[PDB]
Amino acid sequence: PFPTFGGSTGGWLRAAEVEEKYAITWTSTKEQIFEMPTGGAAIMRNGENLLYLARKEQCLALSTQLRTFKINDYKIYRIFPSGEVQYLHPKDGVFPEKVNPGRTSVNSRGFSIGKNPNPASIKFSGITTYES
Amino acid sequence: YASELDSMTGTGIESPKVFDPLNLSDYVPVDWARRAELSNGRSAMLATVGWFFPKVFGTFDSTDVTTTDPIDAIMQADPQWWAQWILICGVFETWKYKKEMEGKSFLGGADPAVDYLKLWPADAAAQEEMKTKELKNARLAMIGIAGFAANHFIPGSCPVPDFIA
Amino acid sequence: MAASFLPSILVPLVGLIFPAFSMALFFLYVQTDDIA
Amino acid sequence: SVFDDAVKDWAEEYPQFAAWGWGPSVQAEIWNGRHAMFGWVVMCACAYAKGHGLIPDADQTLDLKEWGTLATISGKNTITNERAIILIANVHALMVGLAATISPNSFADTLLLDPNHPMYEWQMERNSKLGGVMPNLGKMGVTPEAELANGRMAMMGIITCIAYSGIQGQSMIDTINEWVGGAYF
Amino acid sequence: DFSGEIGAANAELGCWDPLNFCTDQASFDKMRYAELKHGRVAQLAAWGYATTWSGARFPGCEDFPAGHEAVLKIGTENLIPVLVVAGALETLWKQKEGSFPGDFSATSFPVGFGPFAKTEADMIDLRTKELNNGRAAMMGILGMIVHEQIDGKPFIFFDKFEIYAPF
Amino acid sequence: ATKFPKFSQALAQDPATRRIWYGIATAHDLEAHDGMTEENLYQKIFASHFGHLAIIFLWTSGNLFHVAWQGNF
Amino acid sequence: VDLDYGMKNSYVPATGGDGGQGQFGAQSPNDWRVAGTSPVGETSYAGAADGGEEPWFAEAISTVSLDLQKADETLKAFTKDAAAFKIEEFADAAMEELVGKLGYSKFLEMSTKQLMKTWGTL
Amino acid sequence: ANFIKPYNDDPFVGHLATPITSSSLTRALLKNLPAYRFGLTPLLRGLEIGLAHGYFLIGPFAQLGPLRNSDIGLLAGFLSTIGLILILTLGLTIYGAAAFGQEKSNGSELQTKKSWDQFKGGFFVGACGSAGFAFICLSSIPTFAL
Amino acid sequence: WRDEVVVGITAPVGFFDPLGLSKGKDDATMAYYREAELKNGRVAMAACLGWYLNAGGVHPAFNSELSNDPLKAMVELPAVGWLQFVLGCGAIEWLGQQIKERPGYVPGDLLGASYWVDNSDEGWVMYQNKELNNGRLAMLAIVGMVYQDVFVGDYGDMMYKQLV
Amino acid sequence: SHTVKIYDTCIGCTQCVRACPTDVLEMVPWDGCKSGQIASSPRVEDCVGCKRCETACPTDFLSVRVYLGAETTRSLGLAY
Ligand code: CLA
Ligand code: CLA
Ligand SMILES: CC(=O)O[C@H]1CC(C)(C)C(=C=C/C(C)=C/C=C/C(C)=C/C=C/C=C(C)/C=C/C=C(\C)C(=O)C[C@@]23O[C@]2(C)C[C@@H](O)CC3(C)C)[C@](C)(O)C1
Ligand SMILES: CC(=O)O[C@H]1CC(C)(C)C(=C=C/C(C)=C/C=C/C(C)=C/C=C/C=C(C)/C=C/C=C(\C)C(=O)C[C@@]23O[C@]2(C)C[C@@H](O)CC3(C)C)[C@](C)(O)C1
Ligand code: KC1
Ligand code: KC1
Ligand SMILES: CC1=C(C#C/C(C)=C/C=C/C(C)=C/C=C/C=C(C)/C=C/C=C(C)/C=C/[C@@]23O[C@]2(C)C[C@@H](O)CC3(C)C)C(C)(C)C[C@H](O)C1
Ligand code: SF4
Ligand code: SF4
Repeated sequence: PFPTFGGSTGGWLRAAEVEEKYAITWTSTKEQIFEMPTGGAAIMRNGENLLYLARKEQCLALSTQLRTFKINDYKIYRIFPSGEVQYLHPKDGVFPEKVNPGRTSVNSRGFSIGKNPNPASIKFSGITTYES
Repeated sequence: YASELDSMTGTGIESPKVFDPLNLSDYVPVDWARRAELSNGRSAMLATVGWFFPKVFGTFDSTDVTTTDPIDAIMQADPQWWAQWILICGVFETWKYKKEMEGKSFLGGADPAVDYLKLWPADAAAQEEMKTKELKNARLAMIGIAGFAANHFIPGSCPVPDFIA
Repeated sequence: MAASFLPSILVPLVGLIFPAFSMALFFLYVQTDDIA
Repeated sequence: SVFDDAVKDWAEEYPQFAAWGWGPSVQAEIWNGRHAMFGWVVMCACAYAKGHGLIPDADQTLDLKEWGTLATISGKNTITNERAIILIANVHALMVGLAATISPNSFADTLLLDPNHPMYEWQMERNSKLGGVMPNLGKMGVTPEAELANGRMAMMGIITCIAYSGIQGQSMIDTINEWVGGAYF
Repeated sequence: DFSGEIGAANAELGCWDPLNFCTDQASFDKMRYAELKHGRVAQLAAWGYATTWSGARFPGCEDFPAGHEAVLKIGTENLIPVLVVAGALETLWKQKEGSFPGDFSATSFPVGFGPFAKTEADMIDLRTKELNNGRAAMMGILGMIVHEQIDGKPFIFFDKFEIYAPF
Repeated sequence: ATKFPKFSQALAQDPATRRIWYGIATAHDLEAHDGMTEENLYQKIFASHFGHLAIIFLWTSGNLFHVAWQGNF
Repeated sequence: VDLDYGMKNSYVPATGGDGGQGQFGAQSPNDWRVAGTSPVGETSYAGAADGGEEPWFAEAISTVSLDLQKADETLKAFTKDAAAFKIEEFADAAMEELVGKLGYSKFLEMSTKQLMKTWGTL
Repeated sequence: ANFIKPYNDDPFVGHLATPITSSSLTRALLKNLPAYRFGLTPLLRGLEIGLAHGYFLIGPFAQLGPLRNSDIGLLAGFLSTIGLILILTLGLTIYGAAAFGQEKSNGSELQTKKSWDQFKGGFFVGACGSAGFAFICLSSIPTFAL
Repeated sequence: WRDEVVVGITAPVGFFDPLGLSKGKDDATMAYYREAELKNGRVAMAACLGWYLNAGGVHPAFNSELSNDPLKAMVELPAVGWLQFVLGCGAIEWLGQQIKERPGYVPGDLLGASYWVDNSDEGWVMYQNKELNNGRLAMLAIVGMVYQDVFVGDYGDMMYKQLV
Repeated sequence: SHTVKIYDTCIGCTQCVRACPTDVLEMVPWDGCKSGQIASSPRVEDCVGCKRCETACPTDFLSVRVYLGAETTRSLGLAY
């Protein structure tokens, strides 16, 4: 289910084999040319498409481009060398820009940015002002 | 001494039991030691012949090396000869390596690495006799080349016939 | 032996041997995965 | 004893080096003793060759246009022929030693205790056996004990020769000659 | 008879016969007999040419020219005995029926693989060496004669061989 | 703290050549090092000051030695 | 398939200036520092591909893939809590009705009242 | 018709099969070089590589070094080559230490500490011996005149 | 082999073996024949180009001291140059034999173009034919030029110089 | 990994989330503002530190703050 692509020198390197790799799948309703983030143009297949990339940012750039094609079913995974997979995006089946019940807020501080403590007040504690 | 020496060729009649007074076989493994004994001994056989061959039978017809002294001939010989001699020895060593990789032997095994006159018999006892003869003449030639060298550097150290000293 | 020989003795040790060994040691230390 | 405490404390202060056998180890004692014995041979040869004038043009200096600035001692004053010759002989020995350090064979006594070398266990066993103040008179001939004892004797002799030459205000060659009853000069 | 015989160029080419001179086994056997005979004669010829041309004469003939001039200057009475000896030999060698061409072990006087060979591989290797040296020597005598009749040095880089014989 | 620099976990885990550079550039910023206390900071500074004074006296001794040995004073 | 496989890395978060390991882990659990290429017949590292007669390009051979079945299964495994939340708020069998009637991705995408509407049909 | 295609029929790997990377000449050469050739011991790989390099390394030193116009120029070139080989051997040694650690190697593959030590020793011997061989060869250059 | 090979068969003469030197030859023998035809043709093409350059006077090596006559420059070249030429070609030949052992090797295809294209493609067959025909012409041309230089004394152009 | 904090001046405009190139941020329910949502950064392991989110934020001062810290492969944006 690979798109029609003649190859490039911009693809993944040894890291994809030994550290981590990324995959993006999506469904197209016709054969259409798109821009590979790694350089050059590829032809989407009618139906399911799968593409491997070195970085998550490359997958998200491609997904941003897919949105201009009216394609919103893309899924982004991370694959480890052992073959374990992580489903990354959209994490809960809903795009992060659309508020969703069941998400919990992470990393909020209940005050305006001007109320962080003074550095001299936490010297030698090992913490930063934004984490305390 | 090592235990494997018991099942090895090298004991004879002049020394029917394993001769290793210094127990040098605790340090040099027997396979390496025997390969090196044969290497040094074969080189010493050739050396013992070449020590006197040009003096007794004449040199070739060249002026490159005018002396018949075995030692003073070294620096007189052209370095192109020495480079090609090193090269041919390297060719020999490569042949030995390749033959041993092919399951052949230059250490008295079954299939000879080098036997161009077709003299290796198919009998284990006859092969044992041949191996004993080669090793005896190898040790004798090592002794002889050492003696020639000693008498040359230090006259009288070894009873070498003065005409081939 | 005389002290007048010391430059030609010491300069190659200070300017070639010492930097090479120091650089090799620092390389080995920075490549070590568990130092403590 | 002070010896065990000393070695242990040195290892605790320099663990990375102590791993390879560097420092006050049995391995270093063995290797430095071997070198001291060979060096007694070389020093005696130098004394004998100086006494009999067997080194050609010993007091003549090397040509600057031939060997260049590397052969200079101060300005354009060049090293003598004798010193260059002694250096070259020791360089022969040093090239042998570098070949042995860099490319040991499998049954060889390596310079450092490398866990991956096939001699590591034998080396550790031998080094554990050697130790003590008096040489083992039970063990003689070509044995590690005798080798260690003679290496110690050679290093002691080097120290005593340097010290005696210093006290007498004479050269080390002069001491070597006067210790063999003036057999060289 | 084909690539499984003695003298094949190699395994891939096999019996190298661009002119299709070998079709059945009978033609190949006749051709191999002729080839082995020519190679033996040419080995002897190259030996003798190199020997005489290098200034070496048998007692009695210390004045005769060395190369092919020895067939124009030496009188018939000295050339004839070679024919007599060769004829005596032609009537003597007898091919063992059932063996390879050039196997003359059926000869009256004893001939064959003596202590030289024990195994079949040894005999095959010895035969291949005889045949290969025969082919090389055929080329060699041809080249010697051509280069003598062209410029006078049958050996193109030197004039005479200066043999080393210690004994 | 398992790799160089042992004073910074954040740097020791960087997988790039940056880890080396920053280690060198942060070695003397003892206040920022992992697990530093005030007392240890003052003690390490005291010892480093002894080292610096040793360097100064070595430099002066060397100037004196080179003039004495090789100069025309 | 373990879900914390990414988190079980060797990255030890620092006490300051470090966001730590987030939802999936700060880094891969696999040590990227492996050997360079190797001669014919040998492997550079544990799971390395055998480059056959061209070991110098051995690293250009892929041993990491994503087959569609693994994709669907890890999609379900990683979003099991979100689906559990959606059924908890819309309200076992009901989830099997919804996720087969319209789909699993659509079930994630819809709303509890909308699913209360599609549950009206049977 | 198309002399370029994705390497390993994988469009998304960062490599292309071109005549330079995938010709029969390139493949035969690379598979036969001692760094890759099947069946060599690590020591023999190191030895062959050292033999190849030390022979040519003497040339620049002999012909262009400071003492090139002295009559000991060849000897100085050989000494310079030996010094370069020592520098390279130090590089190989510390590389192996970094890349493989100091633990006992579990295998005989070249990319292991024990095998890399064998390879480094073979390289040192091959390079120094090859520099010496080139010194001998340069001591007497044949004109090739009959 | 005759019902398998398409490269080398071209217009005017089609398949050209009047002497019947290909009948009853095995596939290995005909592969040898094609490899030899190609190698002789390629060497002859290179020889023709080099001869033309030398004859024209464009031989700037050795301070252009060598004779414009290629057969004289052949002997004025020192021995070591010929030794290098022969040994370098020998090394290339060794590598070529290694290539030849490989499965699916197409006789004369050192580049291994079979990894990308085959004779089912028309243009590739056509370009192979261009190579082969120019090789045949260059073999004839090098023989003819050597004749004209040896027996007729003239080492240059005797066909088109007479026009202009 | 970088640190990304959301302060309570967030008006839930979702612009930082749309700006993020590596999907670090997401909108979560919250009763602190009129829009009924606040930004969140649950996936800081993938934050590269580009600060596009800060460029997108309309409040004064910023409601999303990126503090750069310990570098990883992911935060350095390495394809190798
Ligand atoms: C130890 C071996 C050895 C070495 C290093 C030398 C070295 C030398 N020889 Mg001496 N020589 C030797 C043995 C040796 N020789 C032997 C065995 C003979 C009798 C054939 C001679 C007879 C001889 C004569 C007449 C002359 C020399 C001369 C010289 C000098 C010039 C080189 C030369 O032309 O010699 C030629 C050397 C040979 C022909 C040696 C034979 C070649 C070997 C032994 C063949 C072995 C191959 C074997 C069958 C297969 C290997 C099996 C397996 C390992 C693969 C040079 C110093 C010349 C000189 O200047 O003297 C003053 C000279 O005129 N040599
Ligand atoms: C970068 C340009 C450059 C070049 C070409 C040179 C060249 C030279 N320098 Mg100089 N020099 C330079 C910059 C340069 N220098 C700089 C920046 C400094 C510091 C200020 C110096 C300071 C200096 C000093 C003090 C000396 C020199 C000397 C020399 C000479 C000897 C050097 C030598 O033997 O190296 C050895 C070279 C090598 C070991 C290898 C060379 C590279 C090889 C040939 C590349 C091969 C690649 C191959 C073709 C690829 C494909 C091969 C195949 C497998 C496909 C040589 C003429 C010495 C001299 O006496 O001059 C007359 C000398 O004493 N230089
Ligand atoms: C006074 C007193 O007390 O004594 C005196 C006596 C004496 C003699 C004066 C003195 C001396 C010197 C000594 C002891 C000299 C001993 C010399 C000795 C023992 C010399 C062997 C040479 C072997 C050769 C040349 C082999 C070539 C064989 C070759 C080239 C081969 O190819 C090997 C071969 O196997 C294969 C590979 C393949 C086969 O198909 C073919 C063969 C079979 C050939 C002393 C020291 O002064 C003491
Ligand atoms: C009673 C009993 O048992 O008897 C037994 C004993 C024994 C000994 C065991 C047996 C045997 C074996 C025998 C008879 C072996 C004899 C072999 C022989 C006589 C072999 C010639 C080779 C010449 C060649 C290959 C080519 C040369 C020349 C070539 C290739 C040239 O180009 C010529 C040349 O001039 C030029 C043109 C150009 C120069 O630039 C080069 C040179 C100079 C070279 C037998 C058969 O078993 C019989
Ligand atoms: C059809 C293919 C072709 C080849 C393969 C070829 C080869 C050579 N030509 Mg010829 N030639 C033409 C065609 C070809 N030439 C044409 C169409 C014309 C009319 C313009 C023409 C005229 C001249 C003139 C006046 C001279 C000449 C020469 C050479 C010589 C040196 C080559 C070089 O170095 O450029 C080599 C053998 C010179 C010469 O013979 O010097 C002794 C010389 O003076 N040519
Ligand atoms: C391995 C690297 C390498 C070096 C460093 C090198 C160097 C020189 N080459 Mg060589 N060369 C090859 C490789 C190398 N060459 C190979 C693989 C081949 C076979 C394709 C080859 C062929 C020829 C031919 C035909 C000639 C030739 C020459 C010279 C000469 C010029 C200076 C001079 O000698 O004046 C210098 C020293 C000419 C010559 O030696 O003329 C007497 C000459 O005619 N070469
Ligand atoms: C007891 C112990 C104490 C201790 C101690 C004391 C005094 C220790 C004594 C140490 C001192 C006495 C150790 C000298 C060795 C002699 C050297 C190695 C000789 C090398 C000689 C060799 C390497 C060199 C040879 C050459 O040079 C020669 C000869 C000629 C040249 O041509 C060739 C060569 C290069 C080969 C502590 C540590 C203070 C505290 C602890 O708590 C208790
Ligand atoms: S800094 Fe960049 S990568 Fe990080 S959260 Fe903001 S927009 Fe996303
Ligand atoms: S952090 Fe800023 S950009 Fe993001 S939702 Fe809040 S106000 Fe909007």
